[PDB]
Amino acid sequence: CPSGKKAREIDESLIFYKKWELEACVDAALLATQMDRVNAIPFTYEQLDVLKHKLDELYPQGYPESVIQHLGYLFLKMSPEDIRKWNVTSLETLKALLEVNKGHEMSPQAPRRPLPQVATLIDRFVKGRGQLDKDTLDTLTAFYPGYLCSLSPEELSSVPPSSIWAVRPQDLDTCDPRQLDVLYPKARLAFQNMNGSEYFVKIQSFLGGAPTEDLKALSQQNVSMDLATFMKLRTDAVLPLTVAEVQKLLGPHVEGLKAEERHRPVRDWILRQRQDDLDTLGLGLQGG
Amino acid sequence: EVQLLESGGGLVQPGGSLRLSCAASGLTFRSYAMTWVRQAPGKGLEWVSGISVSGGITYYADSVKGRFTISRDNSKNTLYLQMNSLRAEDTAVYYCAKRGAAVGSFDYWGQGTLVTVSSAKTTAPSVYPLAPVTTGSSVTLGCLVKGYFPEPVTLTWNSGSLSSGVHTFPAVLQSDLYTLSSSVTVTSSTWPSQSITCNVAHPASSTKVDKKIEPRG
Amino acid sequence: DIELTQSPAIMSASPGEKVTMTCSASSSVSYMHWYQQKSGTSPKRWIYDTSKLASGRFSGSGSGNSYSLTISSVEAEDDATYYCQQWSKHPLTFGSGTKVEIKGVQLQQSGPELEKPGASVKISCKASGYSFTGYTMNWVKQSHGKSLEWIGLITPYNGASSYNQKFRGKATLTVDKSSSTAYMDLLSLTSEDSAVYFCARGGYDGRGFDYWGSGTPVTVS
Amino acid sequence: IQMTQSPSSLSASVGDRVTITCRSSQGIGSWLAWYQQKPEKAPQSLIYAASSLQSGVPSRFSGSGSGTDFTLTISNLQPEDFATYYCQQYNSYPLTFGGGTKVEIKRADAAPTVSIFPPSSEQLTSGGASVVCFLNNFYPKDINVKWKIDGSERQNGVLNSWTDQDSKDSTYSMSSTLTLTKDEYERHNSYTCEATHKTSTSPIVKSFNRNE
Repeated sequence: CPSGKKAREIDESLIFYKKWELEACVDAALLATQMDRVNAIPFTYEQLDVLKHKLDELYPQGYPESVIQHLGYLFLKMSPEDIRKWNVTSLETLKALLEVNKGHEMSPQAPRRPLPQVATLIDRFVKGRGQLDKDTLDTLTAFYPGYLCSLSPEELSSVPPSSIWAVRPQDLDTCDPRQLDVLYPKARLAFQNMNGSEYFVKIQSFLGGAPTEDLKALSQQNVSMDLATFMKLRTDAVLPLTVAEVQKLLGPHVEGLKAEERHRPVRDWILRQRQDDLDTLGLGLQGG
Repeated sequence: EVQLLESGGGLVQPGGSLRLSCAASGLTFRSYAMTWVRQAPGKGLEWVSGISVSGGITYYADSVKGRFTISRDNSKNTLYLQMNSLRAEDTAVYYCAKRGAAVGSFDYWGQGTLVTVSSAKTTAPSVYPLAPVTTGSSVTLGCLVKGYFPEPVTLTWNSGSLSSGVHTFPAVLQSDLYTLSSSVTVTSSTWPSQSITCNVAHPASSTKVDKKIEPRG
Repeated sequence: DIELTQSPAIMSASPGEKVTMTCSASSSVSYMHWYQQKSGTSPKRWIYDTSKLASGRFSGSGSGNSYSLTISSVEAEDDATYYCQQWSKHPLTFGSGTKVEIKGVQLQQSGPELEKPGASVKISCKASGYSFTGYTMNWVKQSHGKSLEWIGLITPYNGASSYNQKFRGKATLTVDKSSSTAYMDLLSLTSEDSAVYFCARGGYDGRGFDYWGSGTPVTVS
Repeated sequence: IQMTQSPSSLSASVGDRVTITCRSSQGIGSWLAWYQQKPEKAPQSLIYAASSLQSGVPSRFSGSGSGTDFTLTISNLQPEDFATYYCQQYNSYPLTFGGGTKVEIKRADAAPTVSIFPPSSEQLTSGGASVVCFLNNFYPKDINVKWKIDGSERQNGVLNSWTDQDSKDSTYSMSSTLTLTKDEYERHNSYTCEATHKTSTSPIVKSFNRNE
């Protein structure tokens, strides 16, 4: 290290150094304490390679609660072999690592490798936190909302009622009848200290995996349902239902039924009822 | 494809009876429901009645509950409105509509029929020629049509030769009769050199009158 | 701050003569880089790291203050303005320029821009042929009559940007990684700033600006 | 059961977002409709229920709200979208409609073509007398004609008529009529129309004298 080049502290001027000057002049008992600054300081990858090597010498096993906050543009470099032996327990550190992981505008559609080493960090955290917190899911669905319907039936059921609130119906697009049956009650048990219009607003997202016994009970609240929220419904919850029941649900949203006649929960329920019964709907429907 | 022609709309003296028809073309009739809507001439909209797919189940608006009487049929394919003890309020254009759903929208309508009510008898029009008594090269001339009933008079100039320059206004009712007026603006050199006539007909009075615009002093 | 005095102002070396041009420094210096510009076009990497030649009659030598470039056998193809750039303290400064009269990775910028004094403009600089988020992007000012002055730079990935404090507030360096096209935003223009502006990529382990761009002159009236 | 549309009449430019509003007194879930009317011709149907487009309607249209306060939008007007739009409800009997919103085009300002016509010699002799007034081809639609006879004002026995907006030159025109008998036509001599518009502070005057 030359006379006048000994790093007095972290500054702009360090960028006009080289790879070999950094290892001889920079202190390791400094780089830890003051780290937040280096995120604003544009170093070359070659200079960051040396900085990554300088902290390897100080913290060899993992990296404390302290270090991972200002990790920034190194999360990308870090490979699963060392990530395994990490610790977090802070909602803050999370967002930072996920913001920079959102530095992939290469393939806006799944490029045949959507999630590599982030996969690990997540499973690494959920074990650390214990369960899946209300707070926790909010910040996850903010980077990956579709991850909810990209779990296995198991991990879905280890999920308490007070962590359904953080769901809006944007998450439950690519969900099949199996995964919705798991989530359904958890909602009905979460939103049980409630009633009326305040009740329905939230419940609408899941109603695809619900039973006849609670289609009856909905009608007697004079509630309104759309047509898009009828194509969801399970085949076998629909067929016990009378004319007046359907008309006390879809009600105003019914007119455009004619168009969606040859589709899932309709094409059969039409035939099931009487000809006369359908003609009182005055929507031009056949079979009886 | 999907038509509905209203017919039977005439003038009637106050208190007089009259019936309407809407003959449908395009739809399976048995398997939809219908309505009757009237437009307060010029400014407004309002609903009259509704019938069910059965037609035991009728609905009505309070300014006609018991005066006006809906009725329907499959075989002759005709919606029937019986409007009895009429008054001048009722004087409107009635639109026959097909309810797109059972208590839903009105999605399709008819080109529309007018009904008139008035103590006013059929009077032929008086046509008068309007001549100015101005430098900037654009003269303005006019055909005013006064003391006529009912509507319409079909007014043009020179049997549909002079089109750009015309300003026929809406006729407005006073003392039991309408008072239509018209302008026309040609070049200050084109008149009175070329002869200008206004053509004002009233199929009501079978009247076809021609008034030539003389420039007097 | 460190400012460099070149000599001579206008050299007149003959074909078949040994000549030495000097670049004496105010304070003691670490390393040095020499460049070469043909009037109108972009400069090119000639010498770097004191003596280490880039990719065979030229050379470089010195210690502390005294530092000099030397030509062995002068020809009729070595007639250009020669400059000296220092690499020690923030910020980066070039020499005034040594003129030599004989005794007898593509970085495409936007078109030349004209505006009114008291308004703003954005000029662009697109790259392709290398991984864009590992190297930098550097902006320099070639004025009429004066020399090269380094404005600032930016590491695209991180949005991280440093400036020569001379230009903090006149200069706004912005980037979009998707198209790999870096922007400079010059705010409120004067009859002084009517000059040329070059975007350049920094080399491996900060070994000078080995590639320079086209050139977007600016005009203010 | 009330149903209120806002505004009275709206005027905007081709390619500007049009905002029409429909209120009620009592809540009406989503039993509300939207209908387009062409001058003296059939009404067309649009949105059939809150956010539901009728078969064959351009997607530029957009029906929104729920409960009581509703909205109809048109992103980027087109030339065939100028019409009297109507908001209706069907939750309860009776069906109710709104005050309809007359949505017009916008050109720059302009002043009228005031002309006058004292009575035809046929009329003058027959038993009547009408003093006419044509204030043609002006913008906007609002205005202030005012008659004067022998200096003093007259407000009584004045008919008036405006045409709808014109589709070629985008101007409203106006017929005012000062109807009398042969008598007070003779009695008072002078005759005037003071057309006051937005364009001018002090009015455009067309005058004559009976005899001269």
